[PDB]
Amino acid sequence: DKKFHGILDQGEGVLIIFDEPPVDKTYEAALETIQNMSKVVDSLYNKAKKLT
Amino acid sequence: PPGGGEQEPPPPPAPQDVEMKEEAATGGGSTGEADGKTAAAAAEHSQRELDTVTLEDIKEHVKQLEKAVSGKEPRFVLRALRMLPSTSRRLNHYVLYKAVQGFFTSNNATRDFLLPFLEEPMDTEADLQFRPRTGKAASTPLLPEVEAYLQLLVVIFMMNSKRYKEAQKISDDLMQKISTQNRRALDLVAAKCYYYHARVYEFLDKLDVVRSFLHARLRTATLRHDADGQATLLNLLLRNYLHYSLYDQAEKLVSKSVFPEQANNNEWARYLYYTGRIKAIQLEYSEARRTMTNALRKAPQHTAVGFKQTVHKLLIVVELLLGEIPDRLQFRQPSLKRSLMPYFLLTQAVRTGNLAKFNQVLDQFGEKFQADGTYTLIIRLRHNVIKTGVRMISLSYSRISLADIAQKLQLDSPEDAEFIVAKAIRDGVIEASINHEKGYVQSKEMIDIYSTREPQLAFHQRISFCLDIHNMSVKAMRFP
Amino acid sequence: EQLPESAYMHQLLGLNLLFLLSQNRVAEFHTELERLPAKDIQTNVYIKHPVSLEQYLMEGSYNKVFLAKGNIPAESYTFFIDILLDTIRDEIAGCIEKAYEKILFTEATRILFFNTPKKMTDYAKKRGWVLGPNNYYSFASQQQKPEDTTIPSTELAKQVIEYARQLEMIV
Amino acid sequence: LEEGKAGSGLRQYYLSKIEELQLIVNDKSQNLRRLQAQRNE
Amino acid sequence: MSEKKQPVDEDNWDDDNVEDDFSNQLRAELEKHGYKMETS
Amino acid sequence: PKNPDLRIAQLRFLLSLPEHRGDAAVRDELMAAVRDNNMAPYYEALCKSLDWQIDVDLLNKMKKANEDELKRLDEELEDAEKNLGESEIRDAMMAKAEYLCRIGDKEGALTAFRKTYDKTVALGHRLDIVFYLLRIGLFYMDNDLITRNTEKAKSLIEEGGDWDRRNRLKVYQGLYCVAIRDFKQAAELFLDTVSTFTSYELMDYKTFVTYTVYVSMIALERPDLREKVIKGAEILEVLHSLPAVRQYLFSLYECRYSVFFQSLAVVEQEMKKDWLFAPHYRYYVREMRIHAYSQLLESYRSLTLGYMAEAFGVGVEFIDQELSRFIAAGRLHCKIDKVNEIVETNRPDSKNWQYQETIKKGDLLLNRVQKLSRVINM
Amino acid sequence: YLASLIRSVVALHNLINNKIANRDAEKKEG
Amino acid sequence: DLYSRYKKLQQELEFLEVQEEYIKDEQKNLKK
Repeated sequence: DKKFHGILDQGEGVLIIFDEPPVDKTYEAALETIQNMSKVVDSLYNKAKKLT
Repeated sequence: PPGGGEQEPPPPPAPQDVEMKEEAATGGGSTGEADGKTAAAAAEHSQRELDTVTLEDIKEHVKQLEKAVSGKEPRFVLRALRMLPSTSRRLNHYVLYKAVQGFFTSNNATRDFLLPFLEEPMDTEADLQFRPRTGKAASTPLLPEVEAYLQLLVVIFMMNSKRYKEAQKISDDLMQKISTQNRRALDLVAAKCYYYHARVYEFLDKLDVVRSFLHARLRTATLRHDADGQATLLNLLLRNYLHYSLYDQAEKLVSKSVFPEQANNNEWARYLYYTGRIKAIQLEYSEARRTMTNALRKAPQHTAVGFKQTVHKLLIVVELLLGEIPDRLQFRQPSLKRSLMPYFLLTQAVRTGNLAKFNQVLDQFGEKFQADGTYTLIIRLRHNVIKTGVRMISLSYSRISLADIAQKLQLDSPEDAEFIVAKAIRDGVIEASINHEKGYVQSKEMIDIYSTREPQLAFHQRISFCLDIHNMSVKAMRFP
Repeated sequence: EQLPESAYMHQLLGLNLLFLLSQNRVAEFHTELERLPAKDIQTNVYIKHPVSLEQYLMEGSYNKVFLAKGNIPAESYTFFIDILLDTIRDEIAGCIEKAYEKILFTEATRILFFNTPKKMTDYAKKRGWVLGPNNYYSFASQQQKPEDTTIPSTELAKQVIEYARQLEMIV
Repeated sequence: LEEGKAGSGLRQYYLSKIEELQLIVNDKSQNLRRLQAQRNE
Repeated sequence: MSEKKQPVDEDNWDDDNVEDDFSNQLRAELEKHGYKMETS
Repeated sequence: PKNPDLRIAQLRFLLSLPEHRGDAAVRDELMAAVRDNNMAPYYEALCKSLDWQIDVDLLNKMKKANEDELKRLDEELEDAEKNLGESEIRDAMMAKAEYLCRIGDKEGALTAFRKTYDKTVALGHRLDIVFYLLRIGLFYMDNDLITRNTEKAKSLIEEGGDWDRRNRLKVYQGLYCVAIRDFKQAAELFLDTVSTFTSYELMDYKTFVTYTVYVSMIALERPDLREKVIKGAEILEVLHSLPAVRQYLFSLYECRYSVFFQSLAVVEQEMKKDWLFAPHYRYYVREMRIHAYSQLLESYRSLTLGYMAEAFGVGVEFIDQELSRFIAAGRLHCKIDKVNEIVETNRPDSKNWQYQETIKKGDLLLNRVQKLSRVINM
Repeated sequence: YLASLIRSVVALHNLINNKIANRDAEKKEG
Repeated sequence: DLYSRYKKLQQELEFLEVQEEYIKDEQKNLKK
């Protein structure tokens, strides 16, 4: 459910909690390259029109 | 007979229109371009000359035969004649032969008749100004004539054409030499002609002495006059020197220079292909991978035809020896696919960690590798297959037994299990620490240094490349 | 190229090839066989031993070569396989560590051959490294323990110096 | 003359190589003078 | 061009690498996945 | 006026790939060929299928009767164009003109489309023309012209707002996203679910249930997976209709690893026969594997493969090489101890994978702009 | 990455608009 | 004749040589 973070053990009967919350800094770059796709794709139309 | 009889007349006048005005507007335009501007060169009709040679080389070439337009070979090589004010009457004579061919049947004179014909620019006495116009009017029938490939008695006329061209070359070296400008239009022709030299010599005998002549020309270009010529001469050298052992490898280091500026465009990149195979023989891939990749990205737009595909055949070789290879069907071409099927199964079994899978491909598909001469990789690639298997098993298993790992990789014995890992550690393949008691092999995952060193090294290439894009954009932007 | 066939033409390339391999020349090896690539594979066993030796040198061998070093035709390769011997034996010592935790006594004695040679005593000097009872050790530790702490921070600042210079060259 | 008529070929080559080099430097000066015309605009 | 050397002689590709991995390995597979059940 | 031709595309894909079906697949195709007088579509299939014997006069009198039916409308327009009106003529010819090109090839359609685009003053018939481009885009599997008119129709639709055609387009982009490989966008555009119900261009609705449920098991996370099926009322009944499809969902939430081989078995047999899944099915096979392995390895920090034999029945080396190849692919990193029969987890992937997507996409993007940069000039 | 992102855009507008304004403007004059 | 022009063609070399300093300095002050 992601409402709780950690890891268990069946043999030793040990639950361990670990957390590294922030995801923001990658979202920064990921959501960029994803749109820059359509950026370059949009440049191919002009580059194709000037040449032929 | 009536149908074909009426279909014979229409074709011949189609060239007799275009091919008549083609080198008259291009050669006759470059005639006034050669008197002045002459900057650089440019001589934009030299680029137009590339387009025209390639124009006939598809349709219609010269001849044949055809028993119609075969009279153009003596026509354009006649009547210089002689000085420019006297050339007006001759330009009209070219048109009088159109009514001669329209009234009566056209006369065909070729083969043995070409010996006095090629000597008629020397009989007219003379052109007399433009050696490249006479070299073009003599070569333009000769260059597509090689497409006959009759090999009997007209190849010695190609030797006579190299002799007549050497006469025009003595006239090329002696005349001018100060703001020559005929040399820069002739270096394209000395290029093409020397490639036709090697073309004709491939069908009879390799040229040992013509390389003495070629190297005389080569070294004699520097420093007196070299524009675009020596870049082509070095590729002439490399072309048969790559096929003919040996030493030619380190020959390039003493030739360079570079030689700048890179010309003509893609013509330099293919040079990087030749030296890419060469530098591959020294087993250095980092220098080889960039020269191979540059060759393909620097060559637009094709067609034609298969050599742009072959340069890609050898492109991924060095990457296969690297150990890191992209899937090659993204460059898949309908004409290329059918050619590399055996090769594609090769790389397919190379990326796998099974050694027997790899040894089967050499047995079945080695017959194709004999023709490519690509066996040089097949001995050294095994090292990369074993390194790939051990890399996989290294990251994919925390702790691995050395005795039990040999059965999967068909390593066959316990002793070499220690050897692969020994050199793996020696080359930095795996950081795992190994204990020999039984023995066993344990591995550990270390990180966090990671993005410190690797991205900054990439950034050094990224940013420098981006500012180079900025400089190349400013350069072409400031011209208006 | 038209000459009477020489009975020695085969192995006379392998004498210089095996000597060249004793000099450790990687680029000249492959360009040596560039004259006849398909012929060296199909025939000339005298050349098929050095190329199998190269195959075994990427393994490496070590032991497989020790099995092939018993049987060689050869000929005249005796003088070359002694040099090949020493140039392999020092590589046992170089390539065993780094990095192995430990190796038992008689286990290394199986590779050094002989019985109780003085070569392993000379290795107890040259390596150093450690000599332990009935065993051996890579201490300490694995070795020299690179961190590298503040040493790379100097070149980490230094790289950014000229990097900023490239930013100023734009500008 | 050999001193000479053909040695003055190198000699006057210095004229043509200086004019070619200077044609590059003059192209670099022309495209840069467009800057000054524009900045003065 | 055609000058000089050449007259002498998402997409689905990224996943098609993995498909190439499936081509030479473990077939697809249905039958073997169903045959491994009754073996043990 | 589409499904009779769409199922023909179904039967052409059913005939093309398997060479083992020589009976029931040709019979239904000829059953639909003797009707509607499909002419050009069966030539490409005549080269692959048998050449008979005789077609000839049987289909020649039908194509001549189709040309008499063609020329009677072509003879109705110039008597109709003598009189005049608004669209009453040009719209009378186009519908039967696109049906007349439904008989064969792309020609009469492609001329009729650019013809009628300058006629209609509303989006009603425009988007209908677009739907014709989409159905033909499925027949000839040509994705070139279907990405364009759709982009142009979304702007005229949302100026603006719609119900039926909007929820229709929601399914269309799902069919294109499933034709190529897009898992997240397909399920996202499939959110309308039962709101489109049964439609001719949407073919069978019962099969739409299955198509929309097959995408939800990948790009939809488990909380959200049950969020769609349990909380969504409209989708709850249709799954209750088919016990085989429902089995896979509730077994996936039940985590039972014995059924996944049997359930994915059926899913894989249906994946083969159905079209557009041939390229993409082999990725799905391993997709569901790693999706089960996720919830599996996340529960216990230390696990043994001998325990996995109980759930898998019985994997020993099978899952050995299996999991090894999942690890080598950077898919769900886990450290397994060989010959000691121990598996370790970890993996705190939020460190390296967080930063790894940046380099993976960055290299490809910039290598693209390198080519475009060297294109200009020369 | 943002650097290289806009670097290509600068080269985009500059090279596209200039090469058009170069050859297409010169062809009408001569 | 030959040596005359030989000494005639480095003049514009040096003239444009100081022209480089000219253009380079002037644009820098013109920016201010």
